[PDB]
This record gives sequence, C-alpha cells and structure tokens, in this order.
Amino acid sequence: RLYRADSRPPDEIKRSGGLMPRGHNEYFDRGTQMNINLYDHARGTQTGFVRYDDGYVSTKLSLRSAHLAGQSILSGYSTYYIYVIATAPNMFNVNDVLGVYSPHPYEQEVSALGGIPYSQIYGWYRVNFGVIDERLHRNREYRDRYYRNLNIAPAEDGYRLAGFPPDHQAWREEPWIHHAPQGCGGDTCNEETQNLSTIYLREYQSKVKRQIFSDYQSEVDIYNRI
Amino acid sequence: APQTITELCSEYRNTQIYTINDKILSYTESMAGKREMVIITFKSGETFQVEVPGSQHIDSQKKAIERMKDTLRITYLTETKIDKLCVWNNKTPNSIAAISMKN
Amino acid sequence: APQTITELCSEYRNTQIYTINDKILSYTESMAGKREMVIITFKSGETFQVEVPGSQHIDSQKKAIERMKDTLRITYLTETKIDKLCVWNNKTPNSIAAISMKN
Amino acid sequence: APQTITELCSEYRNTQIYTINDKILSYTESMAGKREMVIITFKSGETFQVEVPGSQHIDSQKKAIERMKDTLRITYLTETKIDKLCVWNNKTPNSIAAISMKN
Amino acid sequence: APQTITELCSEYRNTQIYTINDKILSYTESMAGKREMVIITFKSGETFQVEVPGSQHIDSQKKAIERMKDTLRITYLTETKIDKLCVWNNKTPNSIAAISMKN
Amino acid sequence: APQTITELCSEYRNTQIYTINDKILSYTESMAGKREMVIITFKSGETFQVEVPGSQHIDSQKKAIERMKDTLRITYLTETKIDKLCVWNNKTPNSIAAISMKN
Ligand SMILES: OC[C@H]1O[C@@H](O[C@H]2[C@H](O)[C@@H](O)[C@H](O)O[C@@H]2CO)[C@H](O)[C@@H](O)[C@H]1O
Ligand SMILES: OC[C@H]1O[C@@H](O[C@H]2[C@H](O)[C@@H](O)[C@H](O)O[C@@H]2CO)[C@H](O)[C@@H](O)[C@H]1O
Ligand SMILES: OC[C@H]1O[C@@H](O[C@H]2[C@H](O)[C@@H](O)[C@H](O)O[C@@H]2CO)[C@H](O)[C@@H](O)[C@H]1O
Ligand SMILES: OC[C@H]1O[C@@H](O[C@H]2[C@H](O)[C@@H](O)[C@H](O)O[C@@H]2CO)[C@H](O)[C@@H](O)[C@H]1O
Ligand SMILES: OC[C@H]1O[C@@H](O[C@H]2[C@H](O)[C@@H](O)[C@H](O)O[C@@H]2CO)[C@H](O)[C@@H](O)[C@H]1O
Repeated sequence: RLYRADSRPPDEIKRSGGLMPRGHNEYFDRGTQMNINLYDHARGTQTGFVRYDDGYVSTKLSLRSAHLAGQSILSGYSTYYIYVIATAPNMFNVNDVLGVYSPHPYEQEVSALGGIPYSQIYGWYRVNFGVIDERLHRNREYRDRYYRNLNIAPAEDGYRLAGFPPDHQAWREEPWIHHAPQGCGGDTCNEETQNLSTIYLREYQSKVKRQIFSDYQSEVDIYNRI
Repeated sequence: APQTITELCSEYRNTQIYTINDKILSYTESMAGKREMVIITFKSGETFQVEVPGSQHIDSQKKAIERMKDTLRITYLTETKIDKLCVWNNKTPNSIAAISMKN
Repeated sequence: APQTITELCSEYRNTQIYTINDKILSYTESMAGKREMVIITFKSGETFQVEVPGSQHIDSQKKAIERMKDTLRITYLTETKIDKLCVWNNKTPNSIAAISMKN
Repeated sequence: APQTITELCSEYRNTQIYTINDKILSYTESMAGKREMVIITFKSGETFQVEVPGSQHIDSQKKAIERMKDTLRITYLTETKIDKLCVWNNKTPNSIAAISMKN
Repeated sequence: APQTITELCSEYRNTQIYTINDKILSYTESMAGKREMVIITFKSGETFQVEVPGSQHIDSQKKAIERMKDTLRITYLTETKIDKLCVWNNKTPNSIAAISMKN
Repeated sequence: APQTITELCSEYRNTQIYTINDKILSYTESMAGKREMVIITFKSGETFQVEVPGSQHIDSQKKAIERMKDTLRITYLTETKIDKLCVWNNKTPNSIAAISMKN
C-alpha cells in the first residue's frame, strides 16, 4: 500500500475519477493533455499540495511518512485525508528510475504516471487538526480481484521515461544509455519523452476501462433478437 | 457502402447531421404501452429519441432499433463522448438514425 | 412524442412520478413459477416492482419489460443514481413504467 | 405482489431462505448436453445450482432461468455481496428460486 | 478447425490479413433502413465495415454478425487493441470476417 | 446434479480436465461462413475452441454455446483467471464443455 496526504476530499476525488496531477480535471480527459516528465516532477515542490506536478502524483511508502509530509505542507487545515493506495504498474519508485540524480532521495517517493484512478484507492483516514482518526474508511469501488496481485512497475520500464534533458550526462551512462529516447544523449528528446509517457499512460488507462466499463456490458439473447 | 456517418446520412430524405461532441446529460427509458422508447438529452438543450417500432420500419431495422438502445445506455453510463448524430428531423424530438464516436 | 419522463408519465391513468435522486439499496430477482419479477427498494423504504408479464401487457411491451430488468440490474451493481420513476400506483408494490437518470 | 424475498419464498413448497451475506467463491458454467447449467459455491461450504431447463419449468420460467445465470456471472465478476437466496431444497445441490442483494 | 486467424482467413476466397495492432479510432453505428451496419476506422487511415445482412450470408452467419457488432462496440469503448483482422477485399470498405486481440 | 466441474466432466466420453489457473492470452472471433466460432489461447501454449453448432449438438445446447462465447469474451476483457476447463479432446483445437473460475 502507498499513502498520500491530500486536502482534496473523497467526493471530489470521486468526481475527478481519481487523484489527479496539477491541472488535470478528469482522469480520462484527453483534451487538456498534460505534460509528463519524471525528472521535472520529482524536483518541483508545491505549497498546499504534496508533489503532484508534471503528470505524476506522488505517494509515500508508509502512513507515518505520509503523515509527516502532510503536517509540514497541510499544517493549517482543520481537516485533510491520507489515501491508502494499491500498488500497480502505473507507479514508479523515483529513487530507482532517476538513480543518483534523484533530487530528494531521503523522501523515498513512489509516483503514479497520469494520476491514480479511483478504483485503485483502497480507502482513507481523515485527519482532524493534524491528528489522524485511526478509523480506515474503505472505498466501495476498489477492485480487489484486479489490484490484489499487482505491483509497482520495475525500474527497467521507467528508464526510458526518466525525462532527463538531452545533454544530461545520465543519457551517456548505464543504465539510461540503453533506454534513451530518440534524440537524447534539440527539443526532439523532450518531445519524445512526452510521446512515450503518453503512450504508457494510454495503455494503462485502457486496462482500467477494461475493468470499470465491463460492469456495464449487458449480454443479448441473439437467437431471440435474430 | 458509405464510409462515414455524413456520407451515410446523405442517402436519406429528412435527415440532418448534428455535431454534438459531448456526453449524454440524461437518459430516459420507458416500457409504458405504445411509448416503448428511449430519450436522451445534452447540456446544449438538444433532445433526441429512438422511436417506438412501427410501420415506418422495415423488418431489418427491428433488430437495429434494439442495438441502438443498447448502445445509448452503455454510452450514457460510461460518459463516452458522442461525435455526431444523423437524425430524421420530421419527428419531435428528432429521431436517431446513426451515431458516431471518436477517441 | 414526449420529451421528458414527466410528460410521458402524464399520458397514462393511474401513474405518479417519484423523485428518487439516489442509488438502489436492494435488488431482488425471482425465477419462481408465476412470479418471475424484479423488486428494488431504496433507503427511503420505497419499494417498486417490474411486473410479471401478463395480459395487461401488449406484445410490444414484452421486449421493453426485459430491457427494464437489464437496466435495473446494471444500475444496482454500479451504484448509478436514479433521478425519477414513473409508476403505476394501482399495484403493490407500485409498478415501474419509466426511469430516468442524470449527469 | 410480494415485497421481499422472504414473502416470495414463503409462497412455495420445499423452499428455504439462506442468509449468505458474502460474495461468490467459485462459478462453474457448462454447455455439455443435458448439463447446461450454472453452479456456484461460497466460502462457508454451500453449493447451489440453476437447473437445466425441464418439465418442471413453465414457459414463463425459460426466460427467467437465462436471466438468473446472467445475474450470477456478472455478480461473480464484480464480487458483489449476495444477501439472501430462496432455494428449493428437494434438489441436490439446492436449486435457486430467487436471489437478493443489498447496499 | 483452424487454430489461428491467419489459418482461418486462408480458407476463404478474396480475403486478406491486416496487422493493425491498434485501438479503434472511430465507431459508427446505423439503424437506417437497408444500412443497418457498423463502420470502424483506425488512425492508420483504414476503414472497415460489418456488412448489412444479405444473401451472401448463410443462415448460421446471422447470429455471428450480431455478435461481431457487440464485440466491436465494447472493444471501442474500452480502447482495447485489435491485433489482426481477416477481411474480404472485394467490398468497399473491406468487410470484416474475423478479429483477434491479445494481452 | 453434479456438484463440481470434475464430477460433471467425467460423465462424458472423450473429455479431459485442464487446470489453467491463468487469464486468456488471445481471443479470436469469427463470423465467416461455416466457421462461426471463438478460439482462445493461454500463455502456456494451449489453444481451445467453442465449436460451430452442428449435428453433434442437441437443441438445448444451441443457447449454451452462445452463453459460453459471451463468457469467454468478458473474461478475456476483464483479465479474469480461469481455474479449470473440461474439454472434449477428440477435436482440434480441443473443444470447451465447461469452465470454472474462483478467486
Ligand atoms: O425508418 C425510420 C424512419 O422512417 C421514415 O419513413 C420513411 C420510411 O422509412 C420509408 O420506408 C418510406 O418509404 O418512406 C418514409 C418517409 O415517407 C420516417 O420519415 C422517419 O421519421 C423515421 O421514422
Ligand atoms: O402496461 C402495464 C400496466 O397495465 C395497466 O393496465 C392497463 C393495460 O396496460 C391496458 O392495455 C388496458 O387497456 O388498461 C389496463 C387498465 O387496468 C395496469 O393498470 C398497470 O398497473 C400495469 O400493469
Ligand atoms: O419451477 C422449478 C421448481 O419446480 C418444482 O416442480 C413443481 C412444478 O414446477 C409444478 O408444475 C408442479 O405442479 O409441482 C412441482 C412440485 O412442486 C421442483 O420440485 C423444484 O425443485 C423446482 O425444480
Ligand atoms: O459471407 C460474407 C461474404 O460473402 C462473400 O460471398 C461469397 C459467399 O459467401 C458464398 O456463399 C458464395 O458461394 O460465393 C461468394 C463469392 O462469389 C462475399 O463476396 C464477401 O464479400 C462477403 O460478403
Ligand atoms: O456436444 C458436443 C460434443 O459432441 C460429441 O459428439 C456426440 C454428442 O455429444 C452426442 O449427441 C452423441 O454421443 O453423438 C455425437 C456425435 O454425433 C463430440 O464428439 C464432442 O467432440 C463434442 O462435439
């Protein structure tokens, strides 16, 4: 399970289809297409929000760490939540993919590319005046069977998504060298990171639609209709 | 055969294409006698219907009327964007003849 | 043709509109002889049924009754909000004639 | 008509109500000749079937039998909790007459 | 029987395999008389149809044409990639004979 | 009636149980004449078919065949693990008689 302190409440998260990155209204919105880059995301800090810019939403490896971060950033909120999230291949360990270039190593964040769909959120705790209400509220729409057996995406699948700039030494070394986008290590490098990141996201989103939209499939009596 | 909804729409009299490019706002289904139909609306104000089967329908359209109602229900429930609608405009609300969606 | 559920509901004798604006609380389906029906209830305690097909049903209603039961099962399983119901209030539980959903 | 599964169940002989309150553990479907049926089990050890259509089923039940198997498949896939089952106990495994689900 | 779509495709005259490996870009469904069909297109620029039922279709194909249409709708809605298509190339747009998906 | 897929399987000749415990890797559907069928394969290499309705099928099997293809399409889409399959092994690819799923 991964954890994230967030001032955005359960019904809003539900309206949005999940915990979205900065400036992404709905999870399946293709119109207001976001910029995705792991390196950029991992460096940019936010005020009033735990890291959620550049197409990724950050999360921590424990409730306590999630809590500590919440206290530092959300200190002036009478109430806020800490969402409990299931592991799945849309999540990347920031330390592993960026390696020795991981800007905030000590924080040990695991980021979700494109946001976190509502069905991947197990539950949440409410935090009142900075104190955690130890009662876990469970999400009714969590897909237990599906997420039961999934895990973070291994680092090898993230190297090509690292997002380092074209002349960044990392593109000339193990193990990023064997995964550098066309034109990395010219804007093209950048434009290629965006292209590959959008592809990975689109494929994951299809997996989610296969789960949630299938609930609405109604079978037909063909012989009776024919 | 035609290759687009616009081209297909053009072969019939009393039709018109509407570019909706939006999801369905409301879905109404009815099993009341002589009103076995579906009605959909959009936030733009437009309202369309799948007509009750009748004499204006050839036998081959009967199975298609049922498919269309299946499609509109799942399209409404999934909040899927509709691109265009080919409708007969000699009916109130306008009657759906074809629908298209694009990703 | 009608353009809304209220407008359709008014064309019949012995009907009434229930504004639900909530998801279904329980769903009951039966295949027991002579009682092949569906019953749904809400948090408000209101209870409704989709009647067993009968002689009060015109042939065109038979396919619409099966569709309504399909729609109710889907709505129940996905916790989809129902906006309004048009029911025949001369039956116990009140019989469903039309359903509408929104947003 | 009956308003709850318990009322409905009481109208038949050799029936019993089982309070399950759990999701289906396993789902089995067969298209083998003379064994076209569905079998479900629960973690507590209970096993039930939807019977192969036969002489004991009237015309109106034929369709409801097909609907019940559709309901059990989708209920299994979505991991939906089943509240109660009304079953005929004069068959092994016990045969499903009605199903109830809540929340 | 054939074990792959390629093997099955080669058993017919005027067919050919297209390797798409991509999700459906647009979905078009029509219930208009004599044009009860579905048309799909891919980003590649290719357009395919499921033909209006006719005399070139044997009785056993009627149930399969309907199923194919249900399959294409759900594949479109879920953005599931189609791997290969076996199509009849003597029709415009090319007519779908079989479809395969992977992963 | 049988209580498990293994009991049911053993009631027929030329059958065999396969323990899969994996999801469907590929799904092939065909509407081509005399080849109206579905073919599935697993990562382990096995390939199975739902055969074309024929003289070896009793009438009650006509509808069960359609249900099985529906089940195979939806379990492939949802990536649901299949536990066991009971198949007729006197056919190539082996023919599906029953399927079981558990979680
Ligand atoms: O088919 C639905 C559609 O019917 C039109 O009526 C046509 C009819 O389809 C055609 O067979 C006949 O030859 O001409 C009619 C027009 O005069 C309706 O006009 C249209 O509103 C739909 O209801
Ligand atoms: O259509 C279902 C509905 O029927 C009403 O009865 C009607 C019937 O539909 C109509 O054909 C006849 O002309 O008048 C009947 C008046 O009794 C029931 O009244 C209603 O509760 C439903 O069962
Ligand atoms: O309807 C399924 C149910 O049928 C019972 O058989 C009934 C039969 O349907 C009825 O026509 C007759 O008058 O009485 C029989 C016994 O009550 C089966 O006994 C039961 O197990 C189910 O199969
Ligand atoms: O079945 C759809 C398919 O039919 C072809 O027509 C075949 C026909 O299937 C066969 O029965 C007949 O004997 O030969 C025809 C070829 O001349 C169509 O050509 C093909 O385009 C599809 O429509
Ligand atoms: O039911 C499909 C199954 O049929 C077997 O063939 C049998 C059939 O089961 C029964 O009617 C009788 O024994 O004769 C049939 C042969 O005409 C097939 O062998 C098996 O492969 C399946 O196809």
